[PDB]
Amino acid sequence: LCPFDEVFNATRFASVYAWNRKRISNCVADYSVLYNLAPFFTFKCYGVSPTKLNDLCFTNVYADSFVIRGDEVRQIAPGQTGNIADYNYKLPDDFTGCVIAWNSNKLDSKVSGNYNYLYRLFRKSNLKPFERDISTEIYQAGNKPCNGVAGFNCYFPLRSYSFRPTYGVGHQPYRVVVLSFELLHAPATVCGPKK
Amino acid sequence: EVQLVESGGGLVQPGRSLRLSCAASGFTFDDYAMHWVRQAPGKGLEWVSGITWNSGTIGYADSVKGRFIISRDNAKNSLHLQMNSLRVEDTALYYCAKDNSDYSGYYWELENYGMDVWGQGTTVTVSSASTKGPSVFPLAPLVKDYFPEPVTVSHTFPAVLQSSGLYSLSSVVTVPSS
Amino acid sequence: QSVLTQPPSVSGAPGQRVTISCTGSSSNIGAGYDVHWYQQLPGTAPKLLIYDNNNRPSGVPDRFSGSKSGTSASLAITGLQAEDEADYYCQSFDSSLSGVVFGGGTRLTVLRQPKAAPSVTLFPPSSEELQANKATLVCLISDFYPGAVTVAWKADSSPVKAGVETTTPSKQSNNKYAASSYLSLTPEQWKSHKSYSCQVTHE
Ligand SMILES: *[C@@H]1O[C@H](CO)[C@@H](O)[C@H](O)[C@H]1NC(C)=O
Repeated sequence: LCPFDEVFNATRFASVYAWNRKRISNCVADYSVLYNLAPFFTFKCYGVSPTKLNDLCFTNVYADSFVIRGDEVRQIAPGQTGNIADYNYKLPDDFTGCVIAWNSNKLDSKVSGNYNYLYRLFRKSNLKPFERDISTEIYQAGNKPCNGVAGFNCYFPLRSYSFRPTYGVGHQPYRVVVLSFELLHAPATVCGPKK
Repeated sequence: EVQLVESGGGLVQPGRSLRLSCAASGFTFDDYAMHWVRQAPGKGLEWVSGITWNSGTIGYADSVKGRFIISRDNAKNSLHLQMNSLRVEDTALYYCAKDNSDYSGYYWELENYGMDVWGQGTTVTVSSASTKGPSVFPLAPLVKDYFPEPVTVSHTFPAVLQSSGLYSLSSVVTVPSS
Repeated sequence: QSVLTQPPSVSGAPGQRVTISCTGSSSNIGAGYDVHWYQQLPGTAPKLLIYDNNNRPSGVPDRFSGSKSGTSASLAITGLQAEDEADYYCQSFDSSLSGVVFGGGTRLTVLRQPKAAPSVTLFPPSSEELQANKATLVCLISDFYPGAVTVAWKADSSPVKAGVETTTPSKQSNNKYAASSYLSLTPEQWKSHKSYSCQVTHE
């Protein structure tokens, strides 16, 4: 029985720049448990029908989890632009899979956790699909070398969401789980109960 | 056998930056929370930060919040700590440490963190101080403000590391008073 | 200061039973988080000694035990052996800070001999150092046992915490302990106030 519960119901979630990836393999996947009672639950699939998942079989499945702003839940989709799509988490234009998200204001908006969720704001190039940049090197904005310290035209690349419960929904923290269904010319190891 | 080897320490001046790393060996890295714990010379253990099995930052010691950044890399079995705007009181031995429990944890449960395996520490020193000679004064029956250590005297006490980041110690002879 | 509170020093003779207390708050121990205990030697990395409030890691003898109640936890050592001399740290989680929290640490001395007493010798500022920029009073502490010593200065029966630095207890070539305390002043301060005192507190 695949460990979706651990993934979706983790106590903490990763920052978007250091998004987590969990291989799901050699297991039976009850996709009917993919739900919760958080306020703005979304479940969006691309090139695949979620009503067929439990009659489908895959080589492997990956669950990518992270937290972003509500504003940005739209950037987690094929062919999107913006800070998150460009510098933090990128799906390919050809993406097949599902993006599951929900409002997590009740957990991720405490002051004590103000630095727990970060995002990359400056970067030399855009990330290719499914790349992860967890580097913390000063970003040279211009001509002069930075010599390891932040200053004029030299920025620390990561900024903090600093979530607060009093903010508008669009600024509140949302937990996101991205499911990629790998399909190789190899034996299936992840099947729904019906298959 | 579990092995945790810190690296990235060294001497650094206030305001500069440093990235520590910990190579994890001998266990399923991504089943466990990882922790950074630091210990200033002759003081107690202070938790710096920690990160869950799914790369979820737990928190930060309020003395480093905003300046340090934890991150893990589950493909390279690695733990990291970016340290920015280093202060003198950030000087310490920094331990990597594996969490005792492989329990996944869920949001409606109380977290439980404890570290069953520790690495040896990478030393981090934050100091403004260049080499400086001592200026000594009446001593036996004071060698002050020097760097680096050691200093020779021919009962000589171990030195204090002062505000200046420079050392000071005293030797004393107890002699017949005639 | 640590959020969990621990006695700086405990001591007993071989064979006796000693305990170490660890008190917390509504936020951490009284909130229901487990409490863990660690054991460290000078120059050594820590070692897990008790987890989940009363479980002994394999290889920790049954003469260590742990308990947690309300806002407090306690480590008990019943057959005290010279080997047990080490620093012990309790540890828990604090939901107010969303972080792991360590206690201040406890120096446990297994008494070999009766307590020794500190010899304290204070020195004024030197004449040729008041001719220079500064003034520094030296208070050197030798031959005490156990190795727990708190130094406090007083300027005209008043507390002083502006300019002092104290050393950690060092072993001698003897198995007794030493410590230095240095109080920095200006030549003004040294005659502005009248009489300075070095106060040493030991077991
Ligand atoms: C998350 O836990 C709740 C239990 O309240 C359960 O109903 C839900 O289905 C869990 N999620 C998964 C994916 O198993």
